[PDB]
Amino acid sequence: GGEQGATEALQGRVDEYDALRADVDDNASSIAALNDLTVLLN
Amino acid sequence: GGEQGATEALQGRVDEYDALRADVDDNASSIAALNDLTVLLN
Repeated sequence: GGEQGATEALQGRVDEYDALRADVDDNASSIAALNDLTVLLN
Repeated sequence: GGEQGATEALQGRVDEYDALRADVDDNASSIAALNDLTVLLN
């Protein structure tokens, strides 16, 4: 454990590197669901 | 630190497992925002 504790210790300090808010999104984009009934009745 | 260094060393080797580009997306899908004005004026 000279070889073991020493060894065990990180075998042969994890440092998370993280990432990013992958979700971009844009749904809103005046979803056609507004002017689809403009003048349903002409 | 026989118990301490040995101990300290990873107490009792972090290996990140990562994930995936969760964002699937499809927005484009000919967003109705193209043929919503086909013949607004009949």
